Amino acid sequence: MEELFKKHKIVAVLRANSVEEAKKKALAVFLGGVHLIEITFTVPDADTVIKELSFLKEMGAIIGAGTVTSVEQCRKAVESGAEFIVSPHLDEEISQFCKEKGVFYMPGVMTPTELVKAMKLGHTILKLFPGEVVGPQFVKAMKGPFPNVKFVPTGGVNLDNVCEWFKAGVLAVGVGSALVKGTPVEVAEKAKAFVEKIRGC
Amino acid sequence: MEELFKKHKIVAVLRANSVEEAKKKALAVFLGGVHLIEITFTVPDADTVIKELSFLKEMGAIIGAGTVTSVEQCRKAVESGAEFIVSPHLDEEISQFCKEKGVFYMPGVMTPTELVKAMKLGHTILKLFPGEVVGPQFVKAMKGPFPNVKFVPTGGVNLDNVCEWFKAGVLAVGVGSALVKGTPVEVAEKAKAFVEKIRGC
Amino acid sequence: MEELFKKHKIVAVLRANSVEEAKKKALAVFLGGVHLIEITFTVPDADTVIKELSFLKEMGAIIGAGTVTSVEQCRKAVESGAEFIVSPHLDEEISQFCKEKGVFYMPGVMTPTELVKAMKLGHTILKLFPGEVVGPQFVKAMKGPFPNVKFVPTGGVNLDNVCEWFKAGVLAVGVGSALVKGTPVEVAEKAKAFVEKIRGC
Amino acid sequence: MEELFKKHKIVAVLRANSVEEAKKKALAVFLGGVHLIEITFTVPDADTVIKELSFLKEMGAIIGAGTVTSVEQCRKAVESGAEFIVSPHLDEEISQFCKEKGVFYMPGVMTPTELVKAMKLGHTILKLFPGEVVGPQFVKAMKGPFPNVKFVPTGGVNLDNVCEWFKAGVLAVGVGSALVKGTPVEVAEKAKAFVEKIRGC
Repeated sequence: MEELFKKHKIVAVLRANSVEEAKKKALAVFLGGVHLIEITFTVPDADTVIKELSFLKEMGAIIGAGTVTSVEQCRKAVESGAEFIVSPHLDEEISQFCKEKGVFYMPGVMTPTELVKAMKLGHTILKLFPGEVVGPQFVKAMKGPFPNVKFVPTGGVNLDNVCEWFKAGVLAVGVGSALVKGTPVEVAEKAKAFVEKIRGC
Repeated sequence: MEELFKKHKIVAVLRANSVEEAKKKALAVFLGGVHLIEITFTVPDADTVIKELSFLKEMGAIIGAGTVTSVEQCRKAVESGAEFIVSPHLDEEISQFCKEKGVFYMPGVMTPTELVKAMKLGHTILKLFPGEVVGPQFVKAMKGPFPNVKFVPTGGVNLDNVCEWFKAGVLAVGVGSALVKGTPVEVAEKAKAFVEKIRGC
Repeated sequence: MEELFKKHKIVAVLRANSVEEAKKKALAVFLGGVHLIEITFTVPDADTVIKELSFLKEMGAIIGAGTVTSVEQCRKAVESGAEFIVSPHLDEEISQFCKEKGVFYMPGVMTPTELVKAMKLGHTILKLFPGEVVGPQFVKAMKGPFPNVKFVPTGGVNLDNVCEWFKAGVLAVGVGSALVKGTPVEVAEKAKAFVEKIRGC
Repeated sequence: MEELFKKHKIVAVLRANSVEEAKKKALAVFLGGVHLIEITFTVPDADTVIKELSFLKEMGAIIGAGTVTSVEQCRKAVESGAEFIVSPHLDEEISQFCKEKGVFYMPGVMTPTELVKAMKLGHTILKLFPGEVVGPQFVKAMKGPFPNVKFVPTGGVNLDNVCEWFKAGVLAVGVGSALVKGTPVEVAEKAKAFVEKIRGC
């Protein structure tokens, strides 16, 4: 919550077509050292997944919602104990709800107009969605006008350019394809590799 | 109309400085196998071109307007028999008019905020304008959050990356520079080459 | 003011952490041939810098504000004699104020929706912020639908791609990193090199 | 003023045929590290140049008159804010005026008789005009009889013999040809080179 991102520096975008696979991959990413977990609403019955994955919170894993394009999804997420509200949106009706309920909300911005709209809405952290399209040059160029804004470029991140994002000055990263593809053992091994690589640079 | 795009898979962006050249290039692209035709309003007297090019509709060619940045252009297009309303806009006043009149309207979106605004407005198909700037990675990255959205990346498409767009999962493509540059014989030959290349992959 | 850009073809983005360094770098860029100067509000006491740098106006140097994300910054800039109001914004409340006070205002746009919104607001010149992310292909692709729009791609410009922007058809360029980094002698030498390179192509 | 010479160790003899060129070369020499500036009255409207170049005083540049062969030029210089009165003269009517008004006055002496006349007039600092004709041997030979006299040999100084003057024991140097010839960028570069060379030895 503007402090755990600087420590863990990793957010997991788990996208599964089944509930059991989603749980087995959340366990896999956690055992790899990925403490922060984000549950995409594209997973069938994401609210059920979040509610029944509450056992992982005690061991030091922070789980939250993802891709919240409606206020009903936001309410189902907050009522399920989710500690993040992540959307590709810049919804004014969801940010206000999150501020009223005191839950963390990071919006997805791709243009300076969206950036300044979110800044005026009260948010400092932002989601750089997409990440590969804008590239590492976006954060470097935007550091000037708004040095206080911290970016989490989820999407299009792998072992090749994971260190470039942190060199450019991003607070944390979000991996959804490289981290959450393959068998649970492979997923855990790749999460451990990502954590070690980020700790190296 | 959400069905012919899956079949023809090609939309022609005809940009001519004269009416006669526009007609001669529309005939050229049709004879190359390009059934779907889109008339840009930048052409002088585009409404006249659309009205007088009605003979091509009988032989199996679907013609429509392009670059409709005003509601007066939309009304002139629909009154001229145009079956498409294509804009780089995300105009709320034009989408509502098209829904009221029951004509197809595909908006141009470049950011996730525009994408979700168009989705909430009622549109599933979208125009990826520009295409070369975003690149083939945009559709691949965006397939996750919104799998139902189908993209038509008009702009910056040639024989080199025409198959990459379809591999990434785009419904159709829009070519305006490679297809509609040169003599009418060359234009027809390039349209045939594009059709054959797309049929190959 | 839609005429001096075609002549000077260079705008200097001066970003300094101190007032004296800002003045010493504005003098350096001017002596390099950079007549147009833009003062970023990120510099501490930018209004004081603009007010006390009025001696440079007599010798043929046009100075203006930059990164104006509020109307109070706009009023402080216009009251300080600044001849430009430059923002990464597309603020409707700042454009109207500039039109009322008759001062030049160039907004920053990155998407076609922002482009058409600014065009409908009454602006023809635009700031292509960021520049390196969009690349030289953006202006070439966008020349079609809106040939009347003139672009000033500030950001991500160096000696390697300075001629490519002008070949693509941009009215002027804005350099803030290559031009305004180093000692004042080095800054003046690099400004002279930029001016000579642009005059060459 | 008998203290800043020991620190800056450089005086700039700016000789320009136009006011704007004089200002552009004063800025160039300042940006090269030449804090002390001397304006020759041979420049057309030298009083106007001195009066309108008052903005440079705030940033740490000390400007003064030069070649003051009349008391009217002295009064125009002091009324214009000039902090030096430099003449090839040994005028008794100008030294008395400078003493009465409390402004610094360094006379130009070439012979021991002129040296002792100036010493009896009350001046310790002296201008060794010309410098190349007398050579570095003059100061070395004259150090004996009058060790308290400090010399500023303006004229005939370049990078070849700049260190020889300081080795011989001169307080400061005055460069008018090597420093103030060429483009403003070249002038600033040569001023920086002179400053670095003097700091080296």
